[PDB]
Amino acid sequence: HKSSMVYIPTTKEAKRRNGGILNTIEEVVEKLYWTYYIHLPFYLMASFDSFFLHVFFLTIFSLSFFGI
Amino acid sequence: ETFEDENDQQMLPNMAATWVDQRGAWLIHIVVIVLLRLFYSLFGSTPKWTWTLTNMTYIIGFYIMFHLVKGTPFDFNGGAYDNLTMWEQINDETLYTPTRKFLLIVPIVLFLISNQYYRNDMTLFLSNLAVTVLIGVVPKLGITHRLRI
Amino acid sequence: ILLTRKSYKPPKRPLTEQEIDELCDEWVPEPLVDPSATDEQSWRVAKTP
Repeated sequence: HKSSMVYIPTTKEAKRRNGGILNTIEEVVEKLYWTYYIHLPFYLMASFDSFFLHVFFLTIFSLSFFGI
Repeated sequence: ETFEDENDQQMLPNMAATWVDQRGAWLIHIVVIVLLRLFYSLFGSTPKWTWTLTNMTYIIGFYIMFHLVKGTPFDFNGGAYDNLTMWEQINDETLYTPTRKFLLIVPIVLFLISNQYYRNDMTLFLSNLAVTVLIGVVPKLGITHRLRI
Repeated sequence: ILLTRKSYKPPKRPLTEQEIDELCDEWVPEPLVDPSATDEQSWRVAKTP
């Protein structure tokens, strides 16, 4: 019972079709970036406020590290 | 207000003054305070300046949010609240509820904690006590309800 | 002192002249006596020696 629907494979399947540890490092970096990005309201700011808030947080972390 | 206005007000829960009773609505006022301390300390000045800045900014922000704007930020029925601030709409105009008690207690404890550091300066001590008393508890009394100057 | 209050509600504004007048004109009292059952009971009066 075939229909006119085009299916899209899960990312796991895409990697399996496309086949050491450096990629694992890159993906955990991506994971961390995803957490940081989604738990803050970046999807609702055009570009300027988002850029400004990024600089803001980066400055906070830099100053905290320098002090401690 | 008259019968129709009260019916419009009572016909629907006020979405702009009901979240204050939900989960986490109390710990947020304490959490926004601990962040101001870590930011004004990051400025890098002497303790008394950091503490007075913290107390001042919290009180001013709280006032400008809960006391300055009148009405609902969206359409209610025909507005039905076109001349009431957010503080007066808490708990459908019932005074001295636990929420109102907590929001009264917060600035006093803020001053008590901050006092120990800038206590040795008369000007800072006077300014902080003046701003606390005159921009905190006073608008939140039961005698200043619906009082326009 | 603040922590020891009772959590009341603001007092309702009282009525005024015209409200009272229209309410009073809206009120209707019953008659002194009840004239409904008088006629089917007056045989007592009519049959007294």
